[PDB]
Amino acid sequence: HMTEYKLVVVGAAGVGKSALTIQLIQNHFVDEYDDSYRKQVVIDGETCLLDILDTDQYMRTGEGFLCVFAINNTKSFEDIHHYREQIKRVKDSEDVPMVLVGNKSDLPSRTVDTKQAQDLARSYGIPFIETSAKTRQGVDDAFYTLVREIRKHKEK
Ligand SMILES: Nc1nc2c(ncn2[C@@H]2O[C@@H](COP(=O)(O)OP(=O)(O)NP(=O)(O)O)[C@@H](O)[C@@H]2O)c(=O)[nH]1
Ligand SMILES: [Mg+2]
Repeated sequence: HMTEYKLVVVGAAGVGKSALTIQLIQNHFVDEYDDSYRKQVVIDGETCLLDILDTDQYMRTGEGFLCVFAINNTKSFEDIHHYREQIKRVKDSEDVPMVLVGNKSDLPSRTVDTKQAQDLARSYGIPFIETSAKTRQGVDDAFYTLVREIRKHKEK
């Protein structure tokens, strides 16, 4: 009675992968942290069980990927290329469900502009969503959009 979606969250250290996952799950912002999580949620009339790995037999079996950088961490943005190449390598495909997420939108120290990010996402043929795990802006959007990209890609 529920559709399972296996989602994987990837990106450089400190970008807020856990904090995003934890917002989605417990609607709380964790300043201080350090596996798999489940969330049941209705998306467009379908009861979904999200199976989320916050980072292989999850890399190879993942159905969709959130590729996260922080908008105040130019390196993390530059690293996205590597993570996308990694995902492509495991799946012999240039069409893997994926969303580029620019996190920490609440912070003032912004070194990656919305147009760099938009340009990168356009080149890959994927959505870009800006988030803050702190304020919760964009978080549901990012996960719901990923679910929708998986459905666009294959029957579920
Ligand atoms: N203002 C603000 N701060 C944020 C936001 N999101 C996270 N933070 C902050 O950075 C955290 C570090 O993020 P984590 O979730 O642990 O990062 P991971 O990518 O999981 N690292 P790893 O497990 O690969 O080592 C933490 O100091 C603080 O909560 C956000 O949106 N805004
Ligand atoms: Mg983490």
